[PDB]
Amino acid sequence: SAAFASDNAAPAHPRVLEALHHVNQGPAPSYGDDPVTAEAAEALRTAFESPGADVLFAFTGTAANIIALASAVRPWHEIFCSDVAHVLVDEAGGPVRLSGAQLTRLASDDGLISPDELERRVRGRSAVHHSQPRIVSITQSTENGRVWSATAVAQFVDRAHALGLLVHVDGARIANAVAALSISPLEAIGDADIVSVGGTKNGLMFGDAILVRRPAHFDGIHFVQKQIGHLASKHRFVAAQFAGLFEGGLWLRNAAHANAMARRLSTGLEALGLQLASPTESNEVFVKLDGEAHRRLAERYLVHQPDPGQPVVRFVCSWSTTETEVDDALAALR
Amino acid sequence: SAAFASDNAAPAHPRVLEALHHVNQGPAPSYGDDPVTAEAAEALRTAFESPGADVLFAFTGTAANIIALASAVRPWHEIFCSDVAHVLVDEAGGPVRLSGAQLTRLASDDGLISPDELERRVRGRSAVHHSQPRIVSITQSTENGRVWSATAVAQFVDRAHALGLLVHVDGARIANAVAALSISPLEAIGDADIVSVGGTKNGLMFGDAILVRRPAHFDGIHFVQKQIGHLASKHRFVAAQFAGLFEGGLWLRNAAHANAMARRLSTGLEALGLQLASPTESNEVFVKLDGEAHRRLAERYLVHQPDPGQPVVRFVCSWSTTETEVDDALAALR
Amino acid sequence: SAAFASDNAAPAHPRVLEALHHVNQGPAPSYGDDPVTAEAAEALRTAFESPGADVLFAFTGTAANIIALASAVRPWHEIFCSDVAHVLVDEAGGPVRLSGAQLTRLASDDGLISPDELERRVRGRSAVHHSQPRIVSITQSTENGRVWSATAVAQFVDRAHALGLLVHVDGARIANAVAALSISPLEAIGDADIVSVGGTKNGLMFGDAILVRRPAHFDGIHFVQKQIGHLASKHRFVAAQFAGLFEGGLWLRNAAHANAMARRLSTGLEALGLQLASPTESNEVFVKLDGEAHRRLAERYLVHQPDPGQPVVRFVCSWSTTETEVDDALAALR
Amino acid sequence: SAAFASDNAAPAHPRVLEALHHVNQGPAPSYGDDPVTAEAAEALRTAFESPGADVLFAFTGTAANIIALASAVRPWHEIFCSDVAHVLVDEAGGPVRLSGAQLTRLASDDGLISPDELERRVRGRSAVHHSQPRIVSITQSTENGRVWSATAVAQFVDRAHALGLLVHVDGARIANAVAALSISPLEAIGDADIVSVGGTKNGLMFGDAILVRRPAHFDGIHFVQKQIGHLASKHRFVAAQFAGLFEGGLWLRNAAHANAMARRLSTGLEALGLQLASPTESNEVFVKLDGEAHRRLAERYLVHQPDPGQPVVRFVCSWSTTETEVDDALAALR
Repeated sequence: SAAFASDNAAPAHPRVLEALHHVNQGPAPSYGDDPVTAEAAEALRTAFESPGADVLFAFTGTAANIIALASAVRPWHEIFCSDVAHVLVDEAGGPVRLSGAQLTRLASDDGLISPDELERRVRGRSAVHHSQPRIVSITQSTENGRVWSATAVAQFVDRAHALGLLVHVDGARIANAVAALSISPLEAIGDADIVSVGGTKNGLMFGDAILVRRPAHFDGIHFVQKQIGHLASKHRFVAAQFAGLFEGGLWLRNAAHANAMARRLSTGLEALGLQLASPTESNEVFVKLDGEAHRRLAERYLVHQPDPGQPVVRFVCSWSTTETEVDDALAALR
Repeated sequence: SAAFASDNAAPAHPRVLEALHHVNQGPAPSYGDDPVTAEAAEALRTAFESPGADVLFAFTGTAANIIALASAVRPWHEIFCSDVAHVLVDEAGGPVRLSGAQLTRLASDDGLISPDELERRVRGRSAVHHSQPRIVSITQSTENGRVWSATAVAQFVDRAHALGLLVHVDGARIANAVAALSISPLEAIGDADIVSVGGTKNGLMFGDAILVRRPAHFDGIHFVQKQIGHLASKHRFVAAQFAGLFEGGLWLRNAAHANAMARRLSTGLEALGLQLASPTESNEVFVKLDGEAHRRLAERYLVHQPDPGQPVVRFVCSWSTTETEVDDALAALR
Repeated sequence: SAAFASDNAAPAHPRVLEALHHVNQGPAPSYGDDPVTAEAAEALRTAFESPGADVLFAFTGTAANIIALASAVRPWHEIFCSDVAHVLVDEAGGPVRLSGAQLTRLASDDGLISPDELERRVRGRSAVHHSQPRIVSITQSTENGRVWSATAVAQFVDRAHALGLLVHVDGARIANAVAALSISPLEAIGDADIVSVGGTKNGLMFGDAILVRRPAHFDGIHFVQKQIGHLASKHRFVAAQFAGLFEGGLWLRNAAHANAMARRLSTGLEALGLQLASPTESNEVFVKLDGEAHRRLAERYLVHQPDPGQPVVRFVCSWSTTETEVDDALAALR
Repeated sequence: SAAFASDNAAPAHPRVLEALHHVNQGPAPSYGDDPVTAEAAEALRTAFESPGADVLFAFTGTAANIIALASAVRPWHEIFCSDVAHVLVDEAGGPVRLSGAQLTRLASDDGLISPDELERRVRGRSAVHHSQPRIVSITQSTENGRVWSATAVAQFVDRAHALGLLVHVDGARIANAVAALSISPLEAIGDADIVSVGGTKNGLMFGDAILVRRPAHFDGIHFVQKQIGHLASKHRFVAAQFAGLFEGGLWLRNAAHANAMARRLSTGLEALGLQLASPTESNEVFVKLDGEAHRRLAERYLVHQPDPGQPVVRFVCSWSTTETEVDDALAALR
């Protein structure tokens, strides 16, 4: 079963399909010049309290990240990210291929990067022989299931800005961080210049948006989107998914349920005597499992081992995860 | 009204939305490792009588073309296309950016390229100082609304193959060519090596497939797809659309209706005394209209002028175009 | 014999070797941070009466062209050139690979492009779906041995600027144009924004400079130079070559001699009854030769056939070409 | 004074100028189709006891590295290097920009990488979502002035080969490693697949070669060289430099002298009570200096500080360094 393989193993929320049906009549001008796209863009700007932002819509989170970062840099610039960042490990090098720029990893505590580590790797890089530090990407919630605190994300973004850098937030799971912290979306991303806003993992069929809070720094981003095939002609159907998910606060209720199920699973794993590899602050559970328990669990449940050198497996819960599924996975581990 | 702006102005066929609902239950392994993807791939292999083909699915036709062409070449190779090709004029240079290779236009008659024109531009290019001819892209039906005959597409592909070149077919509107010619899909592509198979324009919500008839020549195509963000995690939803549209020949009924409405419009405007710029062989009608007549028509219908140096406007008919819409367009053109 | 293969088949001028010896003592700060580089940069600025220009030095004419054009554009821009341009046909697509941008050929008369042809191919290209016209490259003297007149080059540059475009001049053979026209270097380039200044073909050992007349439009050009390996550590030796060749106008005397030998050859060929393919306005002679005569000439002289479909061969004369070599070639053609 | 800024601050050896003069007569076929290029290539193959190798010549060491690595990979592959590698820190990201591939740093001891560290970072990287490990670059002697022992380089290359990876050696200072170890050049590179062979730093004017020991793995390398402007038309002059430097062991005498001066300087610094940051095994001396002493030395000697966060400065000795220069630097530090 793929019930815990990823939150992208989940189906789509019925309200998303309903939104697709609602816009499925009559002709519509293509490529985003339609009222549904305008409505969805305004919904995202309002949610993040960023009335001056531009909003683009891509089909995957990989695409959202590549478009944001490649529009931020020239090839002789330098991009920074954590040592567990999706852009670094799970996009087959897409960001580097499109940007032409080096992607420099930073030591992190489960994705949480110290401002001092960034400062150390940016210092003294002004010669023509050096890639030029330009933008740092962080992830919220992180790829190891942690959440940046309101204070920590504000301090990191402010410190990066003081160094003359831009900040990108990979919010493929931003809804899970917002629900976990009970703060505003804007507080959860901390004055970032650009944000990949995840939809796919939170109940869409597909779709990951780009909130460009400071458009002056990303000139040409719409051309970059076009050049990699992510400007949809039938754009009403990507936009309608976001409208349906954000209608009435549904997106944060979806993420809160995913988080609650992850908490149930994590508590159950600890009750079995197992050790968490990372604290369950979001909708992802990382647990230490020996080889045979892993292979026995794998006969019933598909789970990811993010690091081949560490006996740690990952469970991910979604908007559609049930208490019965959690308890059945735990029974499988016993 | 956008009723004739493009076939991508049309909504999605009801069977497509039904297919989305049918696969929207339970968790599913992601990134194409699911039975619906396997079913859709087999539907495409069967339609094109290509049992040895691999099948990939991208979100747009631009993406399909970029993935096919960039996977065929190294940066020092040379790609050829017609002087009206979508890859040349309407993808913001995406194919060139991703492949790293020069894209060389060939003189054509409404997209129909002579084999001799290709051969002339391929001759004598073997020195280290020259981009190395590798693949030619043709479009079926063409961007100017013409269809390559079965004989013509076979001679062109045969000439390219005799010269050692690969052939890509941009079949964004392959269903319209097949319906117009009443030949098999394989006959309509003439032994080509790779084909972008259009879905969006023929009634899907999103989705354009890549039929790789000779996989040995496109090593790494799956990495190219991943690197530009076109490997969907919830792949069951792109696949379900293709399975539904190809079930029982629906795709060709959609295209036949679009072609028939184009016939009604084309013959009707000729009856008005207006003149065609190109023969209506598919679902696109190109009509000579001066600037003032165009501005008067633009008050009721959005239509594109593909060439700013030519007083020619384009109407496109779709699976959902009605006789009432065609006749109202004729009343506006009168 | 390679006497007429190219002007880059010639040796290096004695003054160039003397200049290399002159700077070959003691340690010197690297990467251009030395007085010889400053002296050479000033010599080039003075020759082209461009006191506000920046000057870079690269190792080949291909490199000079790539650095200039790639620094001018983003990947979604569009570069224009003539249908015989070196950047198009003889750099294995280097400019396209490094810039990421489409290179669009323009019909020309032996490299001389009409302003109207540029204007036609730039019109109406403002949509997100289109590569964005940015810079046109012309060649002076052209790859077919013609010279842009002072009036023609000024008018072409003025039209390109009125269209919002930049202009690059590939002056791999700028010295020959200047000597042929008896005008100033600045008049021969017509207020262009960036110029590749040829040294190699006019008697250097290696070296081709970039005169950046409007640096604001080429931000990052020094990083582009560094990134492709064309920032010499021992920069005193590239600079010394240029200083020696330009001292006292030697560069123009070298080119005038090359042009005079080309005229001797061209008129002698016409006296033999042969027909020129292009008028000999510079140091290159293009002559029609049947297959029979060509395969003979090839046993005694290496000559280039630029177009495989046309019975045309090219002779190139250099600063070191002698009247005896010219007359012996003419005697071989009897 | 630039006496210790770098070995590329040194002038050119007299034998190099003699070689340039010797080949400077008559016309010569261009782009490497001359006997001097053949002679130089044979000299390099003989020095490295690699009769099956192909040999290319570029103008800089940055270019040599970029051409070797970019020809080894497709964009979805992964390149590895040490955390102090020139390709990583001092080429403005050129290798990444050309290859399109991620460049992954490995923890090292002054550039000496443990085989286990490579193996750890290569493990489990087979999914479509991952950059695909392909080639590791090591440097000999290293950027921190250390030499790989014969045993260590052989074990590292064998370990890499068993993992299915290629090995590139940046031998910008290979002559210094060979002289320090008193082993053969081939033993000093340990069966590597491709080697950048430094000439510039060992007394040439310009020029750094590529020894392609296994050409089957670098298909298209000559096109890559052409595309970044590093195929010299007047190729006889780069080839003549290499032939002159390698005749009769001159290159190793130059390197042995540079190493001897580095030893004099290093022993002198230790005698002053100063502390080395790295052991002086080659021609580079890395010494800890507090701010006061560094500021006084910088008024008198130009020296590099490789890490802005460490109070460590670098002296480099060359073929032309004299005992007087070393002793005066030591006296200045007093």
